[PDB]
Amino acid sequence: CTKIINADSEDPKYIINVKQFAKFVVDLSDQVAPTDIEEGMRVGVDRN
Amino acid sequence: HKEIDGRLKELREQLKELTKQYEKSENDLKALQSVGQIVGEVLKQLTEEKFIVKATNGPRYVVGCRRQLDKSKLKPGTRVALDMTTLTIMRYLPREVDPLVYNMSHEDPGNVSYSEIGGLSEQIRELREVIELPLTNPELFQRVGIIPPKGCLLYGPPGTGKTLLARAVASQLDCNFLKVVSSSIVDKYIGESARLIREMFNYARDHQPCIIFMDEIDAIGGRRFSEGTSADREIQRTLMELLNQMLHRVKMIMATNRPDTLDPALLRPGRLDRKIHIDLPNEQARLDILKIHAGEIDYEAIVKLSDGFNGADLRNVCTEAGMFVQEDFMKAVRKVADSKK
Amino acid sequence: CGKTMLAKAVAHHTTAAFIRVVGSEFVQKYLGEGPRMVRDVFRLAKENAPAIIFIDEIDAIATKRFDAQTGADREVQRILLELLNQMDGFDQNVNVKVIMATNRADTLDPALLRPGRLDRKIEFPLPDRRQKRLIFSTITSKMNLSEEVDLEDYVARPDKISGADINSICQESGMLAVRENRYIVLAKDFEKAYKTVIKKDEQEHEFYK
Amino acid sequence: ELQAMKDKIKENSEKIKVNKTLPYLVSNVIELLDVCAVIKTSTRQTYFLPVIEKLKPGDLVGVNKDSYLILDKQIQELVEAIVLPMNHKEKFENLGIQGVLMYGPPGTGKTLLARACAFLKLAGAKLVRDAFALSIIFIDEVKVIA
Amino acid sequence: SATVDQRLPECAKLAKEGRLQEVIETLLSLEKQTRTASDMVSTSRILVAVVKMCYEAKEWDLLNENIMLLSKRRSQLKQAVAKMVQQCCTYVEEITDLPIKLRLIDTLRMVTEGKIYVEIERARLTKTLATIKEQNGDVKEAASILQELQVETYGSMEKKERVEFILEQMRLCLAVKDYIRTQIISKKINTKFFQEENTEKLKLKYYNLMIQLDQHEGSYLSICKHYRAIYDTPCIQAESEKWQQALKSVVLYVILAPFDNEQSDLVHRISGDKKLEEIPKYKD
Ligand SMILES: Nc1ncnc2c1ncn2[C@@H]1O[C@H](COP(=O)(O)OP(=O)(O)OP(=O)(O)O)[C@@H](O)[C@H]1O
Ligand SMILES: Nc1ncnc2c1ncn2[C@@H]1O[C@H](COP(=O)(O)OP(=O)(O)O)[C@@H](O)[C@H]1O
Repeated sequence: CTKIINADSEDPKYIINVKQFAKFVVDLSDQVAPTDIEEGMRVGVDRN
Repeated sequence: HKEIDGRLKELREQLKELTKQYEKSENDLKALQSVGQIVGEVLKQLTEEKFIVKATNGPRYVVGCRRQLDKSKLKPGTRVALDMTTLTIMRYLPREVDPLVYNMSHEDPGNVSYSEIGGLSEQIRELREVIELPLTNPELFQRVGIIPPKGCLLYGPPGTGKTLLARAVASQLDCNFLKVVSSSIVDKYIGESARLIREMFNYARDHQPCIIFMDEIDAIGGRRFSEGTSADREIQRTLMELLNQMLHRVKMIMATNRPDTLDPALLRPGRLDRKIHIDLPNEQARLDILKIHAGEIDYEAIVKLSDGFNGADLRNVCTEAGMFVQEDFMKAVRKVADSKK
Repeated sequence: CGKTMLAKAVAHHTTAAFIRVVGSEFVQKYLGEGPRMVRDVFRLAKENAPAIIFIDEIDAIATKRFDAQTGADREVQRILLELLNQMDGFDQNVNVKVIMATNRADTLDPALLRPGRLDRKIEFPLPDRRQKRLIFSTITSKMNLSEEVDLEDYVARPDKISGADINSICQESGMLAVRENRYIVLAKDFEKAYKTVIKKDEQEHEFYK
Repeated sequence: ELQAMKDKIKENSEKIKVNKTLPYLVSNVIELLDVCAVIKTSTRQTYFLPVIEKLKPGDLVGVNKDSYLILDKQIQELVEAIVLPMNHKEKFENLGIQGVLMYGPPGTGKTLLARACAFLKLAGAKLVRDAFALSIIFIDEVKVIA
Repeated sequence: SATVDQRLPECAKLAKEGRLQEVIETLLSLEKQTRTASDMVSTSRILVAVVKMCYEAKEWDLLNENIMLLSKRRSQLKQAVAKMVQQCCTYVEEITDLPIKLRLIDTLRMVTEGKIYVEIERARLTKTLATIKEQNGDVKEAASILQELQVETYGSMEKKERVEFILEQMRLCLAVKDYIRTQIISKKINTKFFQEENTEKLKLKYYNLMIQLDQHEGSYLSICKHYRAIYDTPCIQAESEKWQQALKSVVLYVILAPFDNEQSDLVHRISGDKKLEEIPKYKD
């Protein structure tokens, strides 16, 4: 992850930098808290 | 009743807000039913319907051209917007713009009347003639029998006024101006400078008329000597590219503080027609320079002992006098001359 | 002296294909791109049809091949060697006639001056009296002219005026007449133009003489 | 008709929701033309868009994955030349008038004084232009100080 | 100063009763002292006063000498010279005996043989001299004299004085029938500026000269366009004859113009204008 775009309070809209492939934006979901999920470190993006 | 009229007013205001929202909705409709194309560049006009187009940062296809397009307009190097699915030439697109040329041309604030060039009325005559007259009213040249001139040297001491002299004509013509600090053309690569010059002249040949003003031709303008260093030979190559590329309605102004270094070929009358020698102001011109920079007794008294130099020294006179009347102007010129020396 | 114009002539009088390139175009920033471009030019010309490659300004690449003790000059030398090898190498060409123009024929490499690659070595000297007369006639054509003009004086007056500056003489005489509000140029108008083109440098520190 | 218009607000909202499936792509907004945009997707492709609107030519923008749509004397003098013009700009212009290099041996405190005045503290013409683009600016090698 | 302007009246009186050279000499000395002191106001006032004294006098062969000398004296101030020439021309314009006033006009011309600060006054004096000469039963040389001003470089105050200079150049060139020069000057002029508030007599005149030039040349479509601009000019649309003459000329020159795409287009536009007066002649 590269940024959380301030998390916009709700709707965090994180930014991801899938290596050698692309950079995208994501909501993630299914985790406990939008902030304790992650700030700037490795993460596992779902396929589709 | 007035209450019903006010109800009508609020109804109309609500309908106007909803009209703004109708604009938003049609924007959304266009977005939904629009899809982006693929940017590429033609490489060869194959059979009338087949065009070999190279998708930039990708492969090269053979594609078809849709109905409403100018096959004649479509030429090698032209940008094109192919369709994503059927890879058909949806429509052409203007040639690429280099970042350097973009910063060079599209950002050029020029607004100065000839009245703001106090002296140099003659040099104005020659410049304005060579640049403007072939552009506006070329039938004069056609009737005379002479081919229109292209460019002029416009060399002179460091600040007698060259950038301003070119800016005035550029503003009057309101054509495409392209100003270069030629000392920035130099590059640490081995020909990127020649590439930049070629791209500049292609920019000019595209949108015409166009005035190309190159300052400090001393660099990128030196006599070629046999066995200089690698950098010197690269600079000579950049000169040589400029010389050869240097065709229609693209007039040219140079600006330099030295004609000695200039290559004889670069000074050839076929490349630089008129060699103007704007010179440090003489008291006669200096007086009107001060007058125009007045943004008469004091002016004459100042000119009496004025240290005319660099042109901008008189703007310095005026600005310092403001920073501080006849005596105030006189002491301002005293101070600026003392500082300059 | 009118060599690029002679190349422009061919191209308006040649049935064969024409490929005009600039001696400085062959140079490139990336390694090997210059040789690749030279090979591409020659192969394209060979394959298309009877072709004429006008490499104007050849001295940008071809200069004497000295040790060069560096990178960029060695890349330039490789451009030159590729040009030599394509012009006359193992795979001989046919109907790929080549024309190249330079302002300084002394610096060019001695291998790219070899009968078989450059077997003409045409010189374009500054106009003589007779060529000056011919140029003046050709230019003063398509031009209203005063009956009192004596082009013979200008032609005979020994100077170093080239074709380009003769054209400039006529052109600025034309503009002087236009500013003087007249479509028929007088001898005063020429005399002015002739002075302003000769541009005789002076102030030469006199002790040299 | 206002109720039908509200229903059309609803259809617009659901259109936005469906077309805003969040997993977008990010692309440069390189180039900008009109008769539009020429985006450069992060995956090393460049794609034209007729319909996306004042995006900068170079901004990083989201895009649809599929449709691809978007020294007491010295300190006094410096305080003068820096602060007073900023406040009394009109006072300077009253008469009709309109770079400040600082000298000092290594460690004299030029950087310290600039920090005390502070605003941008940038430490070549490219850097010049960018720094003055992004306001007090200090340029070690809008309010200009060098 | 107060002393200067209270001692000037006594010199004026003495000159009025007659002072061939004493008043001139004392005024010259006073001017020398003031100029050395760098008193431009005193210089201007003394010069204007002395020229006025001469003008009140007979001054025949004297005022010209006085002004010429005063101008040729030491490095007088340019503002003082400008004021002197302005007052001189203002007095000159109201004079009779044209053959003799020619001497004073020539004196002004000679003192303004060329100087960046006497340009506009020199231009006006040259125009006046040309007008006088052409009135004096000879314009073949007045046209040439007027065909010297570089008004474009001069840059008069507004686009009125130098535009009038150019229009008078055209008038003299057509009076002498010098059509190449008239046409070149027409190309020099830019017609757009005639679309202004008071550019009515100027525009009518300019178009009239262009029309006469094209009449001599032989074209008809350009003459059609010229009458079209004239008619579109509102003022010629302010009297029955004043506008019907213009419309009739427009129609007749349309007809004279040879058949062509442009000829047909202009015919259609003039026919559809609908203001053809339905006169039983031109409409049909
Ligand atoms: N022999 C000639 N006859 C007529 N005009 C000539 C002649 N030679 C030169 N000119 C004029 O000079 C212009 C420039 O000539 P040209 O570019 O062919 O010269 P060049 O020697 O190749 O120059 P460069 O060394 O600058 O490349 C021509 O367009 C023409 O205007
Ligand atoms: N004749 C003139 N009239 C008014 N200003 C002048 C004149 N000559 C020089 N200047 C002033 O001198 C400055 C010269 O700047 P510039 O033209 O950029 O460099 P250069 O003088 O080397 O061409 C201008 O800012 C201009 O105001």
